[PDB]
Amino acid sequence: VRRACYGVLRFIMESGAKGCEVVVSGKLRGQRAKSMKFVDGLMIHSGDPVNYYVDTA
Amino acid sequence: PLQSVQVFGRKKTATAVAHCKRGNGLIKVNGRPLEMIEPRTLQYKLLEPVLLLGKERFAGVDIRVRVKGGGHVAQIYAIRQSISKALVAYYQKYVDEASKKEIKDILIQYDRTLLVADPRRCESKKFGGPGARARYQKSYR
Amino acid sequence: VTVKDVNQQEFVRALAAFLKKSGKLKVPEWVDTVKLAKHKELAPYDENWFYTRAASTARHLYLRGGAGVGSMTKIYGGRQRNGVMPSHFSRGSKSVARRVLQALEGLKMVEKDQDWGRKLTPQGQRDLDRIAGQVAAAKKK
Amino acid sequence: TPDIKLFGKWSTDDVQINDISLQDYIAVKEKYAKYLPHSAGRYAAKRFRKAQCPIVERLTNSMMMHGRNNGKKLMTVRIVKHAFEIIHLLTGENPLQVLVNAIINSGPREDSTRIGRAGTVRRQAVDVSPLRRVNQAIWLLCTGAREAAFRNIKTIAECLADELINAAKGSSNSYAIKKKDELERVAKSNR
Amino acid sequence: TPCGEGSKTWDRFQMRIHKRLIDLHSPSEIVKQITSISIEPGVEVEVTIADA
Amino acid sequence: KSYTTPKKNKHK
Amino acid sequence: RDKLNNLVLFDKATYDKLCKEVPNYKLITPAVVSERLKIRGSLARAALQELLSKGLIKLVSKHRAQVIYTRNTKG
Amino acid sequence: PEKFQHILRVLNTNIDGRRKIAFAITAIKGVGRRYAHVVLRKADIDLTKRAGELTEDEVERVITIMQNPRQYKIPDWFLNRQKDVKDGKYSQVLANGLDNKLREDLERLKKIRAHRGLRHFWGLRVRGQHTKTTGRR
Amino acid sequence: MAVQISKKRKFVADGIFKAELNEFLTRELAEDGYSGVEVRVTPTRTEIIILATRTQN
Amino acid sequence: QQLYWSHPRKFGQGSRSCRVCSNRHGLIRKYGLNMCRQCFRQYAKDIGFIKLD
Amino acid sequence: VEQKKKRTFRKFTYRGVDLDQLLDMSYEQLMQLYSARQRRRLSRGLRRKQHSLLKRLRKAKKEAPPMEKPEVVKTHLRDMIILPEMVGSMVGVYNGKTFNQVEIKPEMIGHYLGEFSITYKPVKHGR
RNA sequence: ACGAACGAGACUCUGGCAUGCUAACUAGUUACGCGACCCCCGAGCGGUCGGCGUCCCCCAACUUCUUAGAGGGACAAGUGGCGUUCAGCCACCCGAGAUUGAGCAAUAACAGGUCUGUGAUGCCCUUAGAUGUCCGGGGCUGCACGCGCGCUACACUGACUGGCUCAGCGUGUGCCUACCCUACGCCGGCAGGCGCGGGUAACCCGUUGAACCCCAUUCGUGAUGGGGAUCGGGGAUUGCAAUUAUUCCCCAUGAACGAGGAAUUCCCAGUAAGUGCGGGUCAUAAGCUUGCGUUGAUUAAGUCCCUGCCCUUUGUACACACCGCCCG
Ligand SMILES: [Zn+2]
Repeated sequence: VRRACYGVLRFIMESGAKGCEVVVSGKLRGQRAKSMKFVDGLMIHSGDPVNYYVDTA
Repeated sequence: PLQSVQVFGRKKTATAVAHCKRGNGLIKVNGRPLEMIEPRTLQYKLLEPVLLLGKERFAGVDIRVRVKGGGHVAQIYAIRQSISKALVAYYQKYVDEASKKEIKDILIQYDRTLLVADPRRCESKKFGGPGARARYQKSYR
Repeated sequence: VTVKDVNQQEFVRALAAFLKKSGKLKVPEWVDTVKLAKHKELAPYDENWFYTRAASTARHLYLRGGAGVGSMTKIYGGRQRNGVMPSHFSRGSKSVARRVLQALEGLKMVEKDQDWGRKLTPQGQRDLDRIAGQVAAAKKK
Repeated sequence: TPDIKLFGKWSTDDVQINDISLQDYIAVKEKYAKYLPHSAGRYAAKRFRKAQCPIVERLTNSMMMHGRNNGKKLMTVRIVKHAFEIIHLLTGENPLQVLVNAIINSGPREDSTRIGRAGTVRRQAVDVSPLRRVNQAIWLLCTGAREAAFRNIKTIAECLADELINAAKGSSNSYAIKKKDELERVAKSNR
Repeated sequence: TPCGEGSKTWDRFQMRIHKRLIDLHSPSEIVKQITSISIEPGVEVEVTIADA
Repeated sequence: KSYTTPKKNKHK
Repeated sequence: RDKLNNLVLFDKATYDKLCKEVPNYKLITPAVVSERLKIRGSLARAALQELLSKGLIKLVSKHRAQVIYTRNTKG
Repeated sequence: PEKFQHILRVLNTNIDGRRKIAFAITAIKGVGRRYAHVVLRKADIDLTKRAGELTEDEVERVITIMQNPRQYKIPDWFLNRQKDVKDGKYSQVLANGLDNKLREDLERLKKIRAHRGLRHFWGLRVRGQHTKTTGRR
Repeated sequence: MAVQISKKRKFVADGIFKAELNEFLTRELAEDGYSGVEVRVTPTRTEIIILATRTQN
Repeated sequence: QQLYWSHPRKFGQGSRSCRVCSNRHGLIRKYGLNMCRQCFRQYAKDIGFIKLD
Repeated sequence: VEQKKKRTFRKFTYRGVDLDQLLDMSYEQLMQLYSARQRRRLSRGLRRKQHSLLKRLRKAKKEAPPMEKPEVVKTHLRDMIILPEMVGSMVGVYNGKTFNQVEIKPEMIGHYLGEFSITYKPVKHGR
């Protein structure tokens, strides 16, 4: 997942970006919960322009 | 035209539109008699300006008002704003400045509260509270 | 004068006087056992009820012609206290006002409005507007 | 600013000060006068404009406390002018000046706060600000007018007019006029 | 609240809709001819003698 | 549903 | 309950005192009668209307809360 | 007026001289304000007056008017007892005929074991009457 | 729809179909990349433009 | 069959199904959707309803 | 209730007609005698659920000698106006869980079976 | 330290200064042609003044008002005071003077809740005597107590009947398959029976001819006509079916209650409260939700003293952090 999310980041920065945040959840071993998160750039959170200025998925 | 004035006025939401008209001098609110909105306690209310703006300036006016909305005294300030709103342009635009001078001053000589009413209104209920600001009580065990 | 310039209440009271003494207006079918818009849980007490109620339906027809049960019982009604319940509105006596309209439509002081209803006759207008000037020139409250 | 100041039953000027220490808080000529008072509480801007808010408007707006009774406001003002008329009839002279002097004579003087010297809750007396004084007088005479027409026969206006009679024109004849001595003697011994 | 709640919550869902109406006295065809500039944005265009 | 231990004869 | 015993119906001696004593002040009200002398309120209404019949007083107020009847040196 | 009468003797039942004619005739078994006004209108007896000075002439009139409504037909839906469980007829009942009839109906239910006739064995309100912590006086 | 209803429920039906087809196409045709769709309604027409990284799907 | 079907379904609140999850714990027919609000907050960006209060 | 002056003269004259003329009566007067709720149940029919019963009711009354009682007919249901001919029977209703036998009394007729047979089965209590 | 963001300001809605802008025969108007109908209505019983939700057929007309697009307010802007005139703050003239409230939506995570919104979902489980399935009756609503969320009040500013004084919220005809918003007269009292009709909605209800403020009226401080249940006797009304009253209506039953001691919430402004009305559930439908809306109040412009965020100094055996270790 990490070496694939690095690729996601690499491809979006190839096509030119200003900030992104990719978060994955789930246990990568056993019984105790884990999640991981990647962030860079500018990523506005509040206000209205999130939905139409980052194309969340 | 150039001979009468038909413009609006209102309290928070109760809206009247008053038309001062050249003629013999008559007053009519709602297309009904002046006092006879009949709060039957505020019989005193809507003749304070009528007897303090100039009985002479209540000699040529044929007031007809078209009204709707809200509550009773709210509509009373609707008409009380509307009639002044019409007569002020009745005096300034069509007519000279000396005729204006008396009633423009009598505006605040009663009160400035009439040219524009409250910038206030009741607003949306906010949930978790039974009104606009209160809150539903916080219980325990 | 116009029937607006008389007091609204005394207009209908003396309308009931005129029609009562003329005896034509429907005399009661049962005086105190009428529930009268069962939001009025109690009863009407004096046999001068139908005179006033029919007179007032006539006056509301003057206010606007061609009315009906749904649109007159709405204003005739009011508030009720509902024991162990809150207050809703469900207008009551329908045939009382219907019999009002019948007892005057056979009397040709209220006439058929277009496509439905009970509209106004020149005869009803003239009679009520004479009684208006009568009452207005007499004393008032 | 009118050519004559009248109620349709008696005059509206001829209001003065009795105990100067309350000047500019009892208000009768702020900027106008009316046929009969009515307001939203528009003077709610600060403490000062409600300090110098008119007295007749003050009492007429204040007399609606016990909940749903501001939900009957026209008839309540009918009551207030009724009570002023009852004073005018029983005791004669103009009820507004008499209520002015009655508020004066039934104003408190001092209030004692809770500052424990070594831990035990004591009291300490500070001079009542004249505005709080006049408001205690009016807004405890209103409390008395409710306690009367609640547990008596007399109606609201009759109770209020009796209180405005016997406040300035009688001693120990008001719930307010006993609150007054209670507060002042508390202030004395609790200095 | 999907299902995880501790208190009362009430969201809202609001929309923007409209009905905007021209009213012209021409035959059924010259209106077709004069009108070709409304099918550039997305707004449902319905031309009828009487109401649609 | 079929809370019961008998559903006597579903057999044809 | 512990009641004022305001006399409940029309009363001979009180009827005389009402008829020739009451319309004399500048304040009159059925409750005023029922707490100055002893009477029920509608009873005071009836004796007050009996004195109004002669017309020994000038009115000031007219309300459901109360009405005020004031002295004209008549009574 | 000057008191014609005092404490009265009605239907073999004593009443309130405290309230007026109608609103003290409501102090009778089977009567209300509504029944009081209706019966007095049917009997043509005064309202503006009071029962404490109302004459036993116009008390016995009223008694004989309420006792047998069918002679005057105050409408039967206005007449409490109706379409009952045995030998149905139409009339109104008052002083202790109500106790007699409510009694008899109650023994019918008590003997027959209806749900209400058993919740009077359980001492509660027939319906719907939550009673877990709620509504027990 | 076939019952000639008001503009309220008509616009609502339009949105109901946008919804009822979005996840259909996403969970049907995602044997490729997936970007989105865009619908619009014109006189005697209704055109839907599908947008994805394989024109051939 | 003499035992199988005798019930046309025209009653109550769960008569007509939520289209997406069809879970019957309370449904609604304001605009004929008959679909949960836990469903509608997920698909109203495609229905047309988007919060702007 | 009711003492018919026993040893003679059955008399359950509800609403003002007699039982010895009401056992052999007609649905019109029966409906105008039954209360508004019974009438309201009857103004949509006593459908097959009770026809399939009444046939067995008559079968039982004929087969079992009147010097005995007719057989116990069991209803899965709880709501039924006691008709004129089912005076004097013994019938076991289903309360939803258990068969409870109910004795037709001549002073039941004109109500619903689910009031004579209830289902909040008498609770045991505690503190 | 510099050059950087996200969270705040920004991103929107709502209410408010708009007497100037933009036009709707599917909206209103209509000021104009009291013209056609109307009364003489009135002093007068005439000229005319007053009132018609009365119409004009429409190929007259405009958006004062009217639903509102853009144009455009407001930024301590000026100045009277303070600072260091730094970023700003109180006030007044221009008045809308900042900021009307509603929204929008972080990083670490709790192991708080979501598998009984799901075919979101891994294990194992039920797998023909089912936890899959259609159905019938009962149960989710049984009462000796405790608690909270709660509607109605404890009556005189009670309030009873009758008049007339006064809207916007929104849904509104078959659906993803069964029942859409209204009005007229004929009957019984209301409930309730009857059929003709407006409408896919500025067309139509509805100029929502909305209540509590209003007033006439009353007996009379009297568990009192109140606060008004309980239960009795019926009437209709949907439904395959209301029986432990699901709802509606009456006669009538007439009760527990006198502003409540144990703890605590809420709001300092069209805001509390009083509060009729809408909308979600439906074959039945609100004391709930959450909005519309009115009549609109007591004092308050300070302070962390009580419960509480953030800051700095700063001790710590605490590293799941004071509900922690901990000692005889
Ligand atoms: Zn769903």
